[PDB]
Amino acid sequence: QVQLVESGGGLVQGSLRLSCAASGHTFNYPIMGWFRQAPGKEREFVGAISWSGGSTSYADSVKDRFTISRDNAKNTVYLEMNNLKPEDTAVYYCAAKGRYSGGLYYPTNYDYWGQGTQVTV
Amino acid sequence: QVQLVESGGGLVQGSLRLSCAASGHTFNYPIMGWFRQAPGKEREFVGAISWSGGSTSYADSVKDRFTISRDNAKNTVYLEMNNLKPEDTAVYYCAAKGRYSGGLYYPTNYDYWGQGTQVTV
Amino acid sequence: GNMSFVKETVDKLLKGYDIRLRPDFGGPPVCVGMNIDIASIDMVSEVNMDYTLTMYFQQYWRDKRLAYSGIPLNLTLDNRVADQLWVPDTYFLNDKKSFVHGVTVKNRMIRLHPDGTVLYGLRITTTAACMMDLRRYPLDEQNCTLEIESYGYTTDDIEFYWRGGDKAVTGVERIELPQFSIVEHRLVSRNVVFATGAYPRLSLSFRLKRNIGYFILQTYMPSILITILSWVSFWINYDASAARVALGITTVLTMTTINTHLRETLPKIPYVKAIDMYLMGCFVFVFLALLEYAFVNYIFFAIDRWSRIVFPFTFSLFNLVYWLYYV
Amino acid sequence: GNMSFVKETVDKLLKGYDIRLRPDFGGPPVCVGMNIDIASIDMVSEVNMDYTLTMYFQQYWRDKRLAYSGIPLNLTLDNRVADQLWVPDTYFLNDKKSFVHGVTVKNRMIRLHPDGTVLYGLRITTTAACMMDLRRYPLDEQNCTLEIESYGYTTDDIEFYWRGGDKAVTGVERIELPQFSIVEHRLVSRNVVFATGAYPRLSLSFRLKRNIGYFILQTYMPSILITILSWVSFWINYDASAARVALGITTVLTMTTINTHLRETLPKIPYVKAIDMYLMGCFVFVFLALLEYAFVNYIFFAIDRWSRIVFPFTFSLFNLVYWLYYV
Amino acid sequence: GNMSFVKETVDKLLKGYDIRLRPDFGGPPVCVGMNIDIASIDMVSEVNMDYTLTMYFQQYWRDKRLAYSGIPLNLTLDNRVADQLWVPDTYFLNDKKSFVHGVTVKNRMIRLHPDGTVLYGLRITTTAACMMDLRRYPLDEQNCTLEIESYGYTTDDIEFYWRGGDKAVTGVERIELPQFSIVEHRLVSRNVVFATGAYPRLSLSFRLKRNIGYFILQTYMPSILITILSWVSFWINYDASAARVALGITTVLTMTTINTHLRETLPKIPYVKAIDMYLMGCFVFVFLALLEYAFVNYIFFAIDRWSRIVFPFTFSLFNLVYWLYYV
Amino acid sequence: ENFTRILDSLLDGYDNRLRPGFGGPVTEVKTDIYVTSFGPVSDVEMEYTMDVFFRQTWIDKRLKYDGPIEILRLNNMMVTKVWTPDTFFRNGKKSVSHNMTAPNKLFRIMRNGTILYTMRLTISAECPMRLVDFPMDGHACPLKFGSYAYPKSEMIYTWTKGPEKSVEVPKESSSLVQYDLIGQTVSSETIKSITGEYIVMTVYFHLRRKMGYFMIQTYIPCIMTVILSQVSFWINKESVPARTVFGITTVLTMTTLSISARHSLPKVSYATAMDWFIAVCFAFVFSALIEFAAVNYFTNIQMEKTSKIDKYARILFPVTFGAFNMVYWVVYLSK
Amino acid sequence: PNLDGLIAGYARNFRPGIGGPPVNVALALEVASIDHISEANMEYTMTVFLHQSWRDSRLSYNHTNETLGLDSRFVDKLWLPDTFIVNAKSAWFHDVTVENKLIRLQPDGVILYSIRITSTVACDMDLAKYPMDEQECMLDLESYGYSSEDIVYYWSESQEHIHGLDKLQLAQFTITSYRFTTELMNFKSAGQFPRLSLHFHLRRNRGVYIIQSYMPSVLLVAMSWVSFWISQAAVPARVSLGITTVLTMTTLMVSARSSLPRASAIKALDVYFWICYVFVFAALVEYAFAHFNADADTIDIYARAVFPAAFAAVNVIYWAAYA
Ligand SMILES: *[C@@H]1O[C@H](CO)[C@@H](O[C@@H]2O[C@H](CO)[C@@H](O[C@@H]3O[C@H](CO[C@H]4O[C@H](CO)[C@@H](O)[C@H](O)[C@@H]4O)[C@@H](O)[C@H](O[C@H]4O[C@H](CO)[C@@H](O)[C@H](O)[C@@H]4O)[C@@H]3O)[C@H](O)[C@H]2NC(C)=O)[C@H](O)[C@H]1NC(C)=O
Ligand SMILES: *[C@@H]1O[C@H](CO)[C@@H](O[C@@H]2O[C@H](CO)[C@@H](O[C@@H]3O[C@H](CO[C@H]4O[C@H](CO)[C@@H](O)[C@H](O)[C@@H]4O)[C@@H](O)[C@H](O[C@H]4O[C@H](CO)[C@@H](O)[C@H](O)[C@@H]4O)[C@@H]3O)[C@H](O)[C@H]2NC(C)=O)[C@H](O)[C@H]1NC(C)=O
Ligand SMILES: *[C@@H]1O[C@H](CO)[C@@H](O)[C@H](O)[C@H]1NC(C)=O
Ligand SMILES: *[C@@H]1O[C@H](CO)[C@@H](O)[C@H](O)[C@H]1NC(C)=O
Ligand SMILES: NCCc1c[nH]cn1
Ligand SMILES: NCCc1c[nH]cn1
Repeated sequence: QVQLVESGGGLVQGSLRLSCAASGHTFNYPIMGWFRQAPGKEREFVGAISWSGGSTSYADSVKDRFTISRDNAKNTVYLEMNNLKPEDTAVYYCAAKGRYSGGLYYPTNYDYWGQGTQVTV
Repeated sequence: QVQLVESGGGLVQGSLRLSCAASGHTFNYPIMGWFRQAPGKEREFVGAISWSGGSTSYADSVKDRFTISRDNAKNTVYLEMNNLKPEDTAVYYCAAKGRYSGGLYYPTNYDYWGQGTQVTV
Repeated sequence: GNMSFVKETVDKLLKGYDIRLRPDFGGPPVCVGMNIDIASIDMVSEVNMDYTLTMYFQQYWRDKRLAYSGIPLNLTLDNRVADQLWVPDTYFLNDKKSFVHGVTVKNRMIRLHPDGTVLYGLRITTTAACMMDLRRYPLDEQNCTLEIESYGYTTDDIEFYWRGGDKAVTGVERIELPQFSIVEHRLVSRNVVFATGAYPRLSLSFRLKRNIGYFILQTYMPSILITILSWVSFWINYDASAARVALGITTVLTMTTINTHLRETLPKIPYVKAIDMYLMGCFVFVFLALLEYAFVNYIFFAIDRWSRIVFPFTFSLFNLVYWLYYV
Repeated sequence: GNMSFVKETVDKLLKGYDIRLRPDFGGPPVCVGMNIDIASIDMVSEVNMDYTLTMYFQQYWRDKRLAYSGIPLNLTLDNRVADQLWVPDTYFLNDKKSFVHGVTVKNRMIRLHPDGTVLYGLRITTTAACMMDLRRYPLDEQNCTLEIESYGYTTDDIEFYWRGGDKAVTGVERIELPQFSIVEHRLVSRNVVFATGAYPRLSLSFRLKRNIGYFILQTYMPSILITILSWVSFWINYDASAARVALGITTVLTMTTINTHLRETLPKIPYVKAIDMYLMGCFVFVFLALLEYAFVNYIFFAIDRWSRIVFPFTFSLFNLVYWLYYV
Repeated sequence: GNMSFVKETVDKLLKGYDIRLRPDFGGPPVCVGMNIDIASIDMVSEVNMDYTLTMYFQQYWRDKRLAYSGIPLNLTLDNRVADQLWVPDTYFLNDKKSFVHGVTVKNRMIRLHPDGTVLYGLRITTTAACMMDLRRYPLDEQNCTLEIESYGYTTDDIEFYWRGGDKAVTGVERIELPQFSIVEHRLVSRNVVFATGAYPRLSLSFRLKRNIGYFILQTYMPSILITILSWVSFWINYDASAARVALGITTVLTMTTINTHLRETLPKIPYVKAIDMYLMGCFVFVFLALLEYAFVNYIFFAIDRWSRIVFPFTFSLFNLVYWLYYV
Repeated sequence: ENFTRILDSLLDGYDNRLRPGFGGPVTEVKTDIYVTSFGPVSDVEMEYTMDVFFRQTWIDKRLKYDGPIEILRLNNMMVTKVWTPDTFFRNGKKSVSHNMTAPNKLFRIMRNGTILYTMRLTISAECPMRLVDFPMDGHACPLKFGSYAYPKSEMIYTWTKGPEKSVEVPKESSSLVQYDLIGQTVSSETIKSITGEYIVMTVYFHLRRKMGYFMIQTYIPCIMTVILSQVSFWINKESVPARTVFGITTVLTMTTLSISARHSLPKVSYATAMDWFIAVCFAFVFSALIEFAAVNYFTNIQMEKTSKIDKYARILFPVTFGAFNMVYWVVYLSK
Repeated sequence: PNLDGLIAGYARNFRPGIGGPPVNVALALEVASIDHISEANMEYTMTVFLHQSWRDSRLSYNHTNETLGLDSRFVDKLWLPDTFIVNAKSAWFHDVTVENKLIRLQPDGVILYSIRITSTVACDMDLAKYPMDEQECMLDLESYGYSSEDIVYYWSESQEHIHGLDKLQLAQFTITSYRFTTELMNFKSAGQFPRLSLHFHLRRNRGVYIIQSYMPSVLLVAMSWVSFWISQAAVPARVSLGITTVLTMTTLMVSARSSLPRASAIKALDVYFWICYVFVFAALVEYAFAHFNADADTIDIYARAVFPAAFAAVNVIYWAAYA
């Protein structure tokens, strides 16, 4: 039982910092993923971070552009969207993955989906 | 060697509390079962409780109606028969099951049978 | 009854049978029903973060290649026939070490049914991983799962379900762990996606609640008794330097030995547990009791009376806050 | 004597023999007689709640497919023939780890009889579960069983009995456990019902009585000696603050080390044992002896004489009540 | 869909198939692609200088002998077919003990593709050697590798590559070691030359950073508290010989027990670690505190006040230098 | 079937139960060892572990083939079909042939019939040890292998290269913790049994123990405990309780150190070098308490009608203990 | 050639002369090593070269007069005696690099079968005189399924020479004597089974190991005697010295039996600790008696002589009993 609230999207022309605040049984769900769904297109993997250790992985599109990290005190994850592009225009969602729930990349493996900030540039 | 005395049956129209008081070598017989035998019909499983842990199981008929629990101080088990029905009209028996004596549901697996309170409604 | 007739029927079933091909190969997935009868949970290890389970694991499926007519019986066959049949490639994804019992024979069953239903049973002992959150230890509740999956067949080829739904797993009442009570068990079904495709998954989980009693006796009570012992100093004359300093040292050092011993029974976690917080509180009390004497000693060359009341009262406050937060 | 004749006879027996089918398949159940010769009980573990048994396990049954004529001998065959025969699917339901000894060959026997009786013997070492009630430990009596069952064949197909009734199990007198005496053994026969049907069961149980002697020496006597040591304080002058406080501390702390050490040798049970009750009583005595001095110390700035009599006498009462309740 | 058709096709593939000969025997090397999915790192042992890894190990290659036409599917076959196929002779050069999981079946997959590509997957647990540099322990960073090589085939016959390059290894984020964080992983490919020829090598390495938190609590903090305890002596009157000598002894001896205990948890290395340097510094402080009293004692039959300032200040300097050098 | 026919022809009329040249010339097997990792040495169990590439070479004319390719690199399944030497390790307590993802065996057939057969083995072997000079001691752990069933009249063992170069232990392969591999000596011998006379090939690994661990674990606490006891001499004789505690704790500490030293060390009848050091240090610590007892006993007589005993003890005790250290270290470090 | 002919028609499931007289099996042992002699587990590990010799007329060949040296591959083809170790907790074969077995077939039909096996053998040990005790361990060999009517065992003549027990070097024990015994009256449940047993007597070495065991106990007694020379005025000094000796002795007794968790029997080491405990406890009581009456110096003077003499006297009795 995890609740995710994300904020800090909006519209810009640029560096941005999406944030994702978790609460509840985060122990059972050690991984947080960032997805993004463009209008029409399928929901697409952006990156993921382990709560413990901060082991990080990125999709190629955003590799060496976006940076994820977290702070366990607040139970918060942030997608630091630097060097934005007009391809980066989607509803960015946050989601939690169970320990044994499969590959990072596949949104069907994730159980608890944030609301989803729309971001246009 | 276990002795079981049950009481608190009787006739009502309603909530009822059957009780089942055990004495003797209860360690070898960690499970207590409640059965009921309607006139003519076969002896029928109602529910069972582990002495240690209180892990409980119920037949479908009485699921979310009857509630079993125990207190190890008195060596007593109780069937709290709430929301009674005219189907619930039988000689309710208490019985003890050995550790390795098979499935909960089968009265032939049980060794030490209480007297059996008749209950009519 | 006619054994030559039964032998003929079974020989015909296995003639040209290809173990390499699943039932309905190339067609809709084979539905495999699974039910578990738990025999025991032998051990739960915090240091290794695992538990050991013994169960009777049974698989139900239909293989139309094995359908037989003219015999109104279910055929129980010698377990060695399993080597001539297709069976599912079921594995336990979070298992560490598992085996099928082998005495006096391999603890395995095969029962055939006239419609081609195959019943395949195994008696398995598994040590399975269980990551534990020890932040509230030993007032903690753990979730230990068993993850059941098809190794190589995707959901295009095989599907799992809990046969009987919520009654597919029996014997949870048999589990008798001294240190834990089983609060609840749950059955889940889902599909898990990997790079090689989507695979069927069944998950069995238990909620384990640690029994406090052992810890009260083993760690909590000695710490309380050492802390009370430390207070005896305040009723001794301030000239009794050897006596009062001895009390301070022995209680302080005893609390260190208790702390270090305890954490050698547990994994090398980097965070503070509930029990650590208690021992650290008790250490501070007994250390301050010795420092109180140093202060008395420091000026003599009323404070004791004030110590006689404030220290036990503060320890009561400390305990109240602690046990409310965690219980 | 004619080995070609015997070879021909045995070859004929095994020609077209189907290991998959039990004797009298489809007919009345095959009666399997079982007898056990106990070799040893190697170990009894409280921490793991199990014991290790070595036995010669023998199974008796009739297989009319193996009947032979014209040879008035019982044929002892090489143990490898067992792989070409049907054998019962016997297992030990409460076993944790078992194996058939394999040096210099598999410790297995097959003896055929002219009427088709098969004698099948195995030498097995088994570690088997035994849940122990440690409430009276170490003055406890335990019941450890071995549960013998058919894995896959129901009572429609196979039946078990103790061959020889109460003499089916030999060698109980050989068991030499230092910490236990075997009081009694019993043989039981019953049917056990599961979801898959009714199965034959044989149960062998032993009653084990713990020998107190080790515990008297290891735990009881040190605790008595520490408690007596605590009383020496009452014969020391009340001005000897360092000496009398030292006695109080050392005895109190020694009783804590004894307690905590002891429970590290045992499983993490949540209840109080008999030995725990004794150690808690001894702790209270030695703690009160130190508190007695604090009281003397408290007022000096008759009680000792009254302590010299009341403390040893109360300890005698404590011991009397304890050892009467538990012995 | 037609199982007789699929059976015919597969039978034809395996008819006259020689497992002894690699694909393209006598021709260019077979390219074998490898990808790893990490399941867990169960344990890291300083004493044994090894770690235990569980992974899904998959091998990709083309065997033109297994190419099939007229079926637009990938054939997932029962894992027992692997015994009838050639597979690479891959081994882990730095492994100590490894096994393929065997419940409920051998955790093995075979998937064939129409062009003759074979996908071969195994679930393996390996204990692998990892020589550790403990000079900075427990503020150390370790490099643990897994070396993957062909046992008998040279680079004339077989070649390895990471299938997917830097994405060939997944699941590094799943690794949850309490005592370590995974900083980085790297994938390397090279050829290794031996007397028997040049062999293909793939290397997977991880950088592990030890978490300090456990060590702060377990060793560093007790040593700090003992050192502070030693200073209490300087506030006691110099006539309190028993009290001040007791403080000196107990702190000195406690620091010895801490030292010797610690090094019994670690391998018998001949060099000094970071933690050894800290404990040796703390020992010197507490030993000098006792020697300070001997000096005071020596002349009495100002120094204490000067000790009250210089000792805590020097300990602060010692800690500053230490933690700057190593953090 | 260009190569399938060749392999079938070689295996046709081939009996793996008969050694090459059966009943005639002695079969010569060339063996070389590549040590991949020299594992830890267990002093308590007197055993050592090692992972090696055990290579064997012999000539089998029955497998001579005429083909375009010079060397046939075959799968390890071919090993069971052909004859291989039955080499076993005489001093091996427990050995494992690795089987991960494949049987770790190499099998190559040359056109001359020469066969190269290498297997990856983890060997645990007996290493008898004389711990008289422990911890300043060196041991030579042997490794003896030979034919179990074929005597010297049927099969002989020779090192493939020269005896010096046949066993190669790279410096990277050293997994030793408390030992250093000085070098290896290679030799062969013959032994006689009821079965027959067999060729035995022996490899001796010369290990020198590193005393850095034992210096700080045992010697330093023992030395400091002796120094700690001598502090009581400078304490005034009037502080009887203070000096008494000094003697008691040091004696108890030496008891703990003596037990801990023999904890990991195996139990032997003879006395190790470290045992003598502990025993002498125990005498010095005990004599310190005896010295205070003499001081207390003699001052009461003086009181009943600033101590000479302490003044001599403050000098004689450090000198005698210092003299013992010079004698103890020189004698053992010279060996 | 003729090797395949011998296997052709060979009956593996039947002993030579199934209906005739029992097969004589010569038995020889070569004890390579003895190790892991644990008193707590009451077991020892032994590695032996078991040699079995018997005659099988089915394998008699007359084409050549030379013995056939065969490897472990041919073992599975032939019938073998079902010899097993009666008192073996666990045992296994050495299969590196191959199975350590050999079959040597002679033209007359005599078969030599040798196997290298390592077995953990249970050995009941009497710890009454521990550590000054001698233990006798046995190695029982017997046919599992064939009674005296089928297989009869006997020690070979070569057994007296290649036993190899003299060459063994044990860390803590010494093999004082060994004996090979034949017992034809086992009479198991199936029938009469001849049993061959090897008895060897182990004597625990007396040296630094025994000295280390008794060293802390004696020193604690000596440390208690120091308080006698200490003045009675220093009450905390003598009391602290008295208590530490008693408490350390108590911990020693607990730690002494910790190494043997299940040894409930009385050991001579345990008896010595009790004697040491009495002396150290009496010394503290001696001062308490003197301190209580000083609210006498002669008590200390007697204690300085009685206690050293009494401890010497009881030691002589103790060591005389355990020799
Ligand atoms: C120990 O911790 C584990 C997690 O690590 C817990 O396991 C979770 O258990 C909960 C139930 O308690 C699971 O939630 C359920 O998941 C089912 C599967 O849904 C997936 O698959 C379907 C297709 O089959 C997809 O459509 C879906 O998107 C998912 O991908 C759902 O079917 C369930 O839905 C039902 O219940 C919900 C309310 O909970 C209703 O709203 C629905 O209408 C429906 O009735 C449910 O959502 C969860 O998936 C499990 N997690 C994992 C990782 O397995 C254990 O429960 C816990 N142990 C204890 C004792 O608490
Ligand atoms: C350790 O603890 C176990 C239990 O956990 C004890 O095992 C019990 O042993 C007693 C005997 O001491 C068993 O009682 C006997 O059960 C037999 C089986 O009866 C069942 O099966 C028959 C059909 O075969 C059914 O008709 C019947 O209803 C049962 O389902 C009975 O046949 C016995 O009856 C005989 O004795 C009684 C008196 O005891 C007479 O009145 C009868 O006429 C008849 O002569 C008997 O009742 C009990 O079943 C065992 N329990 C289990 C679970 O196996 C061990 O004994 C104990 N160990 C020690 C050393 O005490
Ligand atoms: C055959 O040729 C190979 C080529 O490498 C050589 O090593 C071997 O010694 C030769 N054999 C003989 C008998 O000359
Ligand atoms: C055959 O065995 C018996 C019984 O052990 C023995 O007495 C006899 O001497 C043996 N025969 C030979 C020839 O060794
Ligand atoms: N049962 C799916 C195993 C797996 C992991 N990664 C790829 N396949
Ligand atoms: N021998 C019966 C095993 C079993 C348990 N549950 C179902 N069958």
